[PDB]
Parts: sequence; structure tokens; C-alpha cells
Amino acid sequence: MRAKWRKKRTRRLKRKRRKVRARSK
Amino acid sequence: PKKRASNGRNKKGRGHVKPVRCVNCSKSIPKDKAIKRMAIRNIVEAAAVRDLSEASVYPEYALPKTYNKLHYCVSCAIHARIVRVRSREDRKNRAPP
Amino acid sequence: SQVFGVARIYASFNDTFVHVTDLSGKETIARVTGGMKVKADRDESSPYAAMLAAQDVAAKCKEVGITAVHVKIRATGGTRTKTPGPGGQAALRALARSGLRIGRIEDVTPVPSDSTRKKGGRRGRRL
Amino acid sequence: AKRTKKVGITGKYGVRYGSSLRRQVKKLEIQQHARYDCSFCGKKTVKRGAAGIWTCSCCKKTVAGGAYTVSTAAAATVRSTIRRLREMVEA
Amino acid sequence: VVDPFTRKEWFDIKAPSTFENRNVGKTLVNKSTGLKSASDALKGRVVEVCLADLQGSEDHSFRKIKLRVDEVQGKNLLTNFHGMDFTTDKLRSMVRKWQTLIEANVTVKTSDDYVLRIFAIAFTRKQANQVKRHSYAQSSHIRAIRKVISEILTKEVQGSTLAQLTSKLIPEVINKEIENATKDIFPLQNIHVRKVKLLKQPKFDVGALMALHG
Amino acid sequence: SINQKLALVIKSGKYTLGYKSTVKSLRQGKSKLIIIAANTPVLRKSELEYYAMLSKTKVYYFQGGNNELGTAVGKLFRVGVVSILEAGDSDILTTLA
Amino acid sequence: SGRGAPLAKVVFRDPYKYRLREEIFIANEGVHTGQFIYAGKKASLNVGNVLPLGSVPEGTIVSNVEEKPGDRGALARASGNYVIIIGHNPDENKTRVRLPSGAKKVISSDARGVIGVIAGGGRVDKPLLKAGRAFHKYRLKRNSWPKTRGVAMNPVDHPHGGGNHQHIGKASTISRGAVSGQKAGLIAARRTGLLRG
RNA sequence: GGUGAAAUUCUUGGAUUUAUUGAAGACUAACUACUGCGAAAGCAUUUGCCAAGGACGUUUUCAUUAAUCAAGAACGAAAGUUAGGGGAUCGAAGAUGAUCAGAUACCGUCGUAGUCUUAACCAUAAACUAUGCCGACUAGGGAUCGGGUGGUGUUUUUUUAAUGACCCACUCGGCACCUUACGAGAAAUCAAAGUCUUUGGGUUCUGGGGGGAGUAUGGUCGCAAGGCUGAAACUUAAAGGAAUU
Ligand SMILES: [Mg+2]
Ligand SMILES: [Mg+2]
Ligand SMILES: [Mg+2]
Ligand SMILES: [Mg+2]
Ligand SMILES: [Mg+2]
Ligand SMILES: [Mg+2]
Ligand SMILES: [Mg+2]
Ligand SMILES: [Mg+2]
Ligand SMILES: [Mg+2]
Ligand SMILES: [Mg+2]
Ligand SMILES: [Mg+2]
Ligand SMILES: [Mg+2]
Ligand SMILES: [Mg+2]
Repeated sequence: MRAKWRKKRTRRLKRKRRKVRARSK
Repeated sequence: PKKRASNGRNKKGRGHVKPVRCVNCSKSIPKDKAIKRMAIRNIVEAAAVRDLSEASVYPEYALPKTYNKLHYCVSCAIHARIVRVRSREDRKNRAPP
Repeated sequence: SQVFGVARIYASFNDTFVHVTDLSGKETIARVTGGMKVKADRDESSPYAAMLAAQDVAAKCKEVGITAVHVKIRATGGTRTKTPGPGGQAALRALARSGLRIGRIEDVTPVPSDSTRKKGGRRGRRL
Repeated sequence: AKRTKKVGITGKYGVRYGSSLRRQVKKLEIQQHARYDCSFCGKKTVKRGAAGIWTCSCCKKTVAGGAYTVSTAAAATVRSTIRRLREMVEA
Repeated sequence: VVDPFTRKEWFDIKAPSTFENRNVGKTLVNKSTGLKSASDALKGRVVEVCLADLQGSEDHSFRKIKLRVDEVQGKNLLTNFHGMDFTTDKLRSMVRKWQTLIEANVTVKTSDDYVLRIFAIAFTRKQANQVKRHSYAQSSHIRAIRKVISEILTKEVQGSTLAQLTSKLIPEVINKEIENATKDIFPLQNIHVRKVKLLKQPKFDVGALMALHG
Repeated sequence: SINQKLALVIKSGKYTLGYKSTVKSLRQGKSKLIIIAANTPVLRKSELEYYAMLSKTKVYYFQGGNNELGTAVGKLFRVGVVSILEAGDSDILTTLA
Repeated sequence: SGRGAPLAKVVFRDPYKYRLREEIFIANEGVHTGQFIYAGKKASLNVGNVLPLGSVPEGTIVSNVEEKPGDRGALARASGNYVIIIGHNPDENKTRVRLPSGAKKVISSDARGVIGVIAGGGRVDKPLLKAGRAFHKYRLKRNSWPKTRGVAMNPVDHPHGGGNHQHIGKASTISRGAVSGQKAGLIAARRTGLLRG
């Protein structure tokens, strides 16, 4: 997997984490 | 490692040149990187020149020419045997033929 | 001495047009394409289809009054190939073989300046 | 002291109407209440009476303008377009 | 079977008096009748014909001349100048690498109320006994050359009405005028008008058209 | 060109600024040249021109308003008309502009 | 009042009687008090001047344009709006113009217009922010505000009225051949939905 | 039409093709180069206006005013965001026809956002020469761009023949190149990547095995997308560079 698709998967994952942190707050 | 001192193109002092599109596949190519060949054909042929010569008015008029500049990307040029991949010492030669 | 028409061979890929007009271009005489002579759909642009199409044009160019033609060769042009198709040479040769006299053969491929965006994308047609 | 960080004149609206609406009103109220150069007496004394009306406090001159600016961008283009057309006809 | 070619009139096309032999060719139209007549369908035709055809000399094998028909006189079509353009291959032969291309165009109106855009093309030339292989201009020569060319094209028009301008363009008098006025700035090798196109027209003026057809 | 000649007459010559002083200088015949800003009112401009025709004194039309005229004479208040009582080392009178 | 565009009071002299005439113009951008307005066939091409449509060049920006010569201003009257002359037809004298809605209209060359754009433009770019500012906007215009939705009414009140959910129930696009009391919704709509392209 | 071959689609209501004339928005072909300018990103139709800049020339002025720079600041491709305009073309999404075991890919036909512009945001690229800036020296050559100097040179070979253009010889500055390897390098290669164990001209920034990871958390900026900053637990004997067969 090239770095940019690893980067794309991580970026989409990060705004799943700060979306679930939005509900918790 | 580095393959060419002129990295893959002819651009030292610019940073950006312009994109041109390949004739065969329409891939965007920097204009200096594109393999450029001049296309000079007769308007008819090599064998039908006589056929038109005795079947036309205005005897031996012009036999005009067709002019075109062909821009190729690297892959299309290689696949069409235009540049024909060379040896490590023979690729430093820049002569046309 | 000779009655002059305009031949206007459109030689693209995938087809070949032999569209003889009057000297002003407004009036059409025997537009016969390569798809009107062979039914195989991959040889419409072929030289054989173009030569048959050209001689059918000359068959109607005679018996209407046209004895000589001014030939205008056309590729697709625009943002396309600019190179005449395989059938333009056969169509032009068959017109000469059919007795119609020729004069002032000219290439009239529409050539832009730099222009609108050619189709294919940044990476082009990759097969 | 800088009393507000970013709302400015729109601090009168409190926490209502949304931040995007308050920023859009902020752009056009700063334009609306600004003093402009008088193109006649040369002073910074042109203020808006009503929308489209710009009056200089001195020299009494009143000029028809935009709703919230003295001159709009399309209007300056029109003035240059009309000047160019008039110049070519009188040429 | 209909055969629409047994019902057209086969007219004839002339040329203006500012040419050599004026028999251009025939024209297949329709039999003019009532109920949407086919007589005024011959008023707007435009014919492209080579200048060597209109002069009999192969020195003008390029410069194809555009003729527009104006009035239909019996079984004969009277034409007038509608434009000039070079053959495509003539441009492509002149445009070569390792030389500068200079173009100049100005819109200008004749003494007759004909508005027309007059083009011009020039190419820098290597001197005799020159060693360097390109000979480009220096972009102030180009501006100076282009200003001179724009002045000469403007000056030759605004007098010399459309018929006189046609007689001014057949022997390429403009090219010698540009060459002499530009050889003091930079040498040039292919100076050509390359194109004449009509932008606006005056009233029909049958008296001027009859003057061009004897 | 004009702004340096105006600068030199302010540093080295005699002058007065404003409408009431220019009219008074024109009335007394003590003015050699008056400079009028671009945005000067046309009634004032036509009246300062008319006194200068009686005084037979040259009038220069300053391309720039009273703000640019005030800046050009070393001041930071708006100056509508400037009359040169006598130049110093400036050649503003001798020069045609 | 009730008009976004400012009004210019322009005073002329009566040609046939010793008296002054006051004319109520829609003020164009850049028109100032004390400006001399010129109106007529021989008027010069300047902002605020009134000229016939035939006596202006291509690309001229005009406002208060007459549909017919003498109707005293019909086109491009709201604030910031204008008409572009896009062509001339000398024989059978007719001027082709571009309307603020993008419509290509052919008007006689004798119809007059005022050079420039209507002043007070950019008014709709400011949000009203609240019901009170819309209340005063329509206080000076007419009694068209506030607006109760039809789905919020009972069936006796509106074609969309009633139901156990607020819904329209039938297609809101209504034919041009419908009658009064039926033409509620999108009358003779060629298309619906968000415009794309 | 389109393709490798087809199918989708349009078409006797005339498609495709031909001619004349418009409209719209983009874009500036060929000339176009181991050529130019800019701090970079970038910048190619004409003309006008505006402010700016390098180089050269100078027996002009000032006289150390300089070099590199935490913090701090301006600009910053494309994509993307906001609000108007404009929206021809191509075209993330989507639709559809094929191929194929499947194909939500490549190929084909449409097509929203976008692509253009105005006013604001963003601040990232293999933003590359993967090569910081300033200064000095070390080897030979030809070409080229700009400025200058000199030919009792050619073009205007028209009685001792303007200015440009060209030729020859220098010089300054610039984009580069060729040869060689003094010298360097792990090598590829390099006139800098040389003047380094015979180790010091000045100065800024960055790295310390591979992963986890530019992740988590906190702070800050941003409308958002995200940017900047930035771990630890844990895990591992290699990962990696250049060249040889
Ligand atoms: Mg490799
Ligand atoms: Mg780059
Ligand atoms: Mg409601
Ligand atoms: Mg209820
Ligand atoms: Mg109820
Ligand atoms: Mg009901
Ligand atoms: Mg250049
Ligand atoms: Mg160009
Ligand atoms: Mg910093
Ligand atoms: Mg980076
Ligand atoms: Mg880097
Ligand atoms: Mg350079
Ligand atoms: Mg580490």
C-alpha cells in the first residue's frame, strides 16, 4: 500500500475519532 | 539512483514550463519532456504521384506537402519504436540519427 | 473546358467521407462514405471501403456534369489527431483512376491555436 | 483596549443569527458606516444617509452610490466602459 | 427514385475586373419557380478559388481568393472580393524553427465603407556569412517591426478602395513596401499579408459592381 | 519634473497658499504664476482664471487634487491654489510648464 | 419609501412656457447633486444622460429603458440593474438588448434609456438577520409578509392544507391551464429541484 | 459514432457530411530552443497605462551602512472552502455500454462539483537540482542570452559606402553543456558533491537502526478539510543505499 493511501486511510480514520469524540463531549 | 543528469527532460532554470498532450493517448506532458518529431509527408504517396500526374490538369503543378509536429509521451514513443531504449553509455549521445 | 467540383475527402479514423460539392460548397453531389460500401464495421476506414466509395462518387459525378475536382483532404482536426486516416489516399487515388481530372490538392484539417481541453484526462487513454 | 476579538460592530447582535450571517453583515456595515473621500472637496467627509445616498458633511454635495459603498465594482467598470465608448465615438 | 439533379439550372460564375480570365466555373442550383423561389438562393454564395486559377501564373499557387456573389445577371453570377487567405501548406513551409515569427493585424476601413482586418506575417532571416545558427530578434525589433507593419497596412488602406486594394495585393506591392521599411531594423525573409477578411459592408452599390464586370 | 520645480520654489522662493491670499496677490500684481488643483471648483477655477487674465499672469493646471497639491508644496493640509510671489532658484517660471 | 434605488429630482425648463418642470428620475450610479443632465437624441454619451437606444454604441450600459418610445421608463429600474445594448438593426430601426433576466429583446431605436447602472446596488447581499427588518421592508411596500405555509393550513384554506402530516400530497407543479384557487405551488414548471450547471 | 472488436447513442421527423452567419466561455498552437525573466510558486496573442527589477557602463555619491538569521512577517502550483458572476471544453461523484470468473477498474458514451473570474480563506506538493545562503581559491574548451570595448571587417561593394543586422577578438554577468579526474566519493557520479584524520572562512536549519507514527494527547491557526507542533507503551535484527554476477 503506498504511503498516500495509508495517509488517506489514516485521515479518514482521524475524523472518525474526532466525530465520536464530538458525541462524547 | 539518478538515471539522467537532465533528469528526464530539458528544464534547468524554469521550475515549470507548460503541459502539452500526447498525440497517441492524450497524456499531459511537460513540453520540454515530450519527444517531438516533425512529420513531413507528400500530399499523396510515393507510388501515386505518377497516377495523379497524368490524371490532373496543371501538369507537374506542386506535389504539395503535409506538415505536422507530433508530440509523444515517453511510453507512447517507446511503444511506437520512436526512441528505442539504449545502453547506459550510448544514451548520453544527443545526435538525431 | 472542364467543369470543376470540390472533392472534400474527410479521412478520419473509423470512417472515410467522400463529399463532392459544387464549386461554392453549398450544393452536394454524391456523398458516399466507407460504411456504405462494406458492412463489417472495422473496415469502414479501410482503403478498400474508401476506394469503392470514391468510385461511386465518380459514378454520379459523371451523368451530372462534373468532370474535374478540387481535392480538399480533411483529418478530424480540432483537439483530435490532425493526421489523415488510412482511407484518404485510396479515395484520392480512385478519383484519379476514374477519369475525373484533379487540380489544387489541399489539406484543410482544422488546426486550432492552443484551445479547449482534449479528451482523455491527465494520464490519457491507457489500455 | 481591543474590546472584541472578531465580531467588531456586530457585537450588538450578541449570540444570535449565526456566525456566518454576522460576518456577512460585518463586511457590509463597516462599508456602510465608513467615511469616504469626497471627489469634489477632497475631504474625508462622505457618509451614507440612506441606501444609495452618500452625502458630504461639508460642501453639501450628495452623490448616488451603492447600497453600502460609495462605488461598486460593476459601476466602476461601467464608468470605464462608458468612457471608452464615448472616447471612440468622439475620436 | 426522385433524382433532384434533373431540376437545377446550372448557372455560371464570373470574377471582378481586377483579375485575369474571369471564367471560374458553373453552379448547380434549382429551377427557380414560385412558392419559395430559388432565385435569391444564389445571392449569398461564397466561392474559394486559387489566385493562380484567376491569373494563369503559378507564382500565385498559394493565396486562395474568396469571392462572394452579389447580383444574378441572366444565367451568370457577378462576384466581388470577399477575402484572401494562404493555402495551409504555404504557412507550414514558412514556419520553421531557429527563427522568429512576427505577426501584425489591424482593423481598418477603406475609402469605401468596407471594414476589414488586414493581417501580416514576417520571419527573421540569417544574414549572408552569418555563423550563429538561429538569428532571433530582440523583442524590441519585433515591436518596432510590428509598429512599422501596422502603420503601412493602415496607410495603404483608408485610401485605395476595395478594388484598388485588390489590385494592390495581386502583385504583392505591400510585401516590398514592408521589406524596404523594415530592412533598416532587422532582415526578414518571408513577408506576406497572408490574410484579408471582410468585417462589415456598405450598401449594395450596383453602380460599383457593374464597374467591375465588363 | 513639475513636482521638483514646485519643491525648489518652496524651499528657496516666495509663495502664498490658499484662495484668499492668491486673489489678494493677483489683485496686487505681485504674482508671477498660479497653480490650480484638479478638483478645484469650476466657479473658483473660472474666477481665478479671470483675475489672472486681468493680471496677465500665467496659470498652471496641477494634475492632482488639493491633497496632491498640498503634498507637492511640502504641506500636510489641503491646498487648492498656490501663487508664486517670486521664484528663488527654481526655473518654474522660465520652463514652459 | 418602498424602493431601494435612490431618486434624483432633475429640474428642466419648460420650452413653451416660462416655468420650471420637476422630473422624478431613478438616480444612476455616480450622479450627483448639481450635475447637469442632458436628455435627447443629440445628448452626449455620459452617465445620467438620456439617449435613444439607436444613438449609443455596442456594449453601452443603460437603465430606465423604454419598452416603447414614450412610455417613460420600463426596463432596468431596480437597484443595481441595467440593460446592455448587444446589437443594432439600422433598416427597420430596432435595437437588440440584454435584459437583467438574460432575455434577448428587440426594441425600437427611438426608445430612450439612461446611461449607467441604477444606484443602490448590492442591497440584497446583506442578510436582513431577523423578522423585524423584513417587517419594516414590507411595511412600506404592501401586506405580503409574513407568509403562512399552505401545508400549515386546513384543507378549506389551501390546496396543500390538512393531513395528519404536513405534506402536499399531489404534485406541486400546476399547469398553466389550471384555474384560480388551483395555482398554488410551482406554476407551469419546466423543471424542479436544485439547479445544477 | 466509437473500438482491439463491439455495444450504448443519434438517424428518411434527415443523423453524419457541405456552405454562410452568429453566440458563449475557455485557451494562446506552430515560432518554442539543453533560450529568457521572477524570491519561489510561476510567467508566451496585440496595444496603452502604472510602478518595479537584474545585468552592464560610470575618473558620480555615501562610507561599513554588511552576512546568516530564533521570535516575528509577505508570497506560495493543483486540489479544496465561502459568497456572487460565468459555466464552451474536459471532467473526482454518479449514470450507462462493454470486457472479465467477477470489474462498483482500465476501454466507450453522458454527466454534477470542479475547471474561468471577483472578494475572501487554505498554506500543502517528488513546492526537486531530492544538492541552504554569503565569501575565497583550484582545469581545459566551444556554444548561447544580456550589456560593453576594439576592428581603417561584411550588409546598404552605389567615388574613400549612416543606424541597425551580421563576422572577428576581448570583457562582465547569466542559463547550461562537453572533456579530464587533478581532487572527492560506498559507488552511481561530482568543477562541486573539490580545497576533510595534513580534520577550523562566516552563519541558519535538520538527522541519530527499522517499525509503532507524523499516530495518540495537549496547545495554536483554520468555516471546514486540515496545517504547525508532537510522544509513549509496545515490537523487531535488520530495514536501507550504490554497484557485481
Ligand atoms: Mg530504476
Ligand atoms: Mg515544479
Ligand atoms: Mg411561512
Ligand atoms: Mg392546523
Ligand atoms: Mg385540526
Ligand atoms: Mg381542495
Ligand atoms: Mg526570449
Ligand atoms: Mg501565440
Ligand atoms: Mg522561522
Ligand atoms: Mg514540502
Ligand atoms: Mg525537501
Ligand atoms: Mg540566463
Ligand atoms: Mg529512529
